[PDB]
Order: sequence, then structure tokens, then C-alpha cells
Amino acid sequence: GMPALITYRTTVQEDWVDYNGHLRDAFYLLIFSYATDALMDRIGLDADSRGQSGNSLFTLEAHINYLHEVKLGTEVWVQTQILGFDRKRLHVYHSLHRAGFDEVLAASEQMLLHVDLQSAPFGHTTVCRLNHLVEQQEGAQAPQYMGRTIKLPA
Amino acid sequence: GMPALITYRTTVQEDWVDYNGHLRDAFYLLIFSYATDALMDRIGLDADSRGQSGNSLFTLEAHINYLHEVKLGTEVWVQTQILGFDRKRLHVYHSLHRAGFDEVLAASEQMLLHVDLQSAPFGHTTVCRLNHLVEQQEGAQAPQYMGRTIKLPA
Repeated sequence: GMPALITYRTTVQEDWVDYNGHLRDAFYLLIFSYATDALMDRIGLDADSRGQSGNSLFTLEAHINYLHEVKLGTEVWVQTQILGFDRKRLHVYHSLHRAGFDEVLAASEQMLLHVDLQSAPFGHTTVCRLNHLVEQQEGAQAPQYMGRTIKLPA
Repeated sequence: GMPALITYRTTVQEDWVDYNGHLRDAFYLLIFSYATDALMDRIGLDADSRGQSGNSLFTLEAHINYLHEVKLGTEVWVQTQILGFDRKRLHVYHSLHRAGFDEVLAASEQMLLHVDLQSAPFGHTTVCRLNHLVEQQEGAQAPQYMGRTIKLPA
């Protein structure tokens, strides 16, 4: 039973935390952005041009749920699932994790556009690598924080 | 007819952009985070403690729509509306703008929790300042990017 896809690991640094030592909201999203870039390295998307490493993707839209504070020095990693894709868009879900705590710290659903240099289609090879990764998701935990909308409690 | 509330202004710096000179997705959210902090300075929330300047707020959840790329050196500002609040939560909407272009570059709906030092109620004075700001929103453009959900085009 194969482990989840981990795309990115880092240690929370002092320039990402507030006075009280908690990871600022935007820097959870930064860690996920770096994860998106690493996912593009893995599938070699536009690897030989300035579009490499996520540079050819424009994030259209993202939701993020923050379930837990993350303190200075915490070692964290990102898990990433591909929810869907079409000729030029990728639908992805990142979750943030740490050792010894078995629920997500944060999760984000995102839609990304492949852009020319104005959008550009995914080539046959990219599609094949995306399908390969997707096939390897049969064991993954289903994405919880999907289709989310904000409201004050009644 | 009174102008919109501007909470934050900055110039996009080289450490926020990708190889192609475009603002990375997470750094739109960083600019909005700083805007949230400045909003808390304006209403003086926990001004005399380590909770000052947004430190006593935990972002629970956020959506962000990215309508336009933002290039290196662009002077941008944030507009902020208070959509609602209860005893301990603030519902806010930030939009990103630049001179000479009259649609939003990006927008984000967020829900934030006031936390003790575990949550804490807003005091009478905070509520009065929040109501004052809200009253000044009669002229504001209605928030467009609300209740948004992600989907691939059919």
C-alpha cells in the first residue's frame, strides 16, 4: 500500500512567524506554492524553458482552510493530490502535515492555468505523467476541504 | 461621496516575483495579511499587548481569486471591507488595485478568529470602531468574489 505523494518539506523559519511564533497565514500558502513548483519539476513541465518549475502556471483561484497553528521550528511537509485537469488547467489539493500529529494542519484546493510564455495546451507527455500520478492516488485519503465556502456561525 | 478604505500600500519587490517578473500567488495573500494587520492597528485591537497589529487574529479560512498578473515594481494598494462580525470572528474582503486600471487585480474573502493570548470576545470599544467602519461602506463597490467555489470548465 503505497505512501502518499510528498512534494515539499521545510522547517518553519523565523521570518515566517508573528511575534508569538506562529506561522502567518500567507506563508502556509507560500509552502504550498513551492509544493506546486516541485510538482511541476516532478512531471518535467516546461523543464527546458523559463516556464520550468511552476513558472508557466498562473494560479487562478485557491481556497485555504487553516486547522492548526504552526510554531517556529516545526518540520512540515506537503501532500499533494491531482483532482482533475483539462487541456490547460490543473485542479490540485495540498495538505500540510507534521510528525506525530495525525490530522492536517492546513489544506488548500487550487486551480492553476498553464500559460504560454495567454494559455497553452498540455502536451501528450505531460498528460501521461499526470495520469501516472493520478493512478497512484487509489490509496490516498479523500480530500476533505473541497468546495468550501465561508460563513459566520449562525 | 467618500473614498474606499485603503489599508495597505506597497511596491512589488524582486523577492516576491518569479523568473518572469510576476508576483507569486502566495505574496498576493501576504500583501492582504499585512492589510489585515493594518486594519487591526486602525481599530486599535489589542494595541497595548502582544496581540497588537493582527497578532491576536488567527485566519480560519480564505478564498482568493487572481484576476491579473502583477509585475515587478508595480505600486499596489489594498481596499478592505468588513462583511460581518460576531462575538469573536471577523468576516473581511480585501481587493488589490493599481493606478490606471479600473478592475481588481485580485480579491480575497476571509474569516478570522480573535484568540486569547483558544478564542476571546471583542470588547465594546472594538465593536464600536467596527460599526463605525461598516457605516462608512455605504458607497463602496459590492464585493464581487464572495461565496466562490472551484471547478474545471465543463
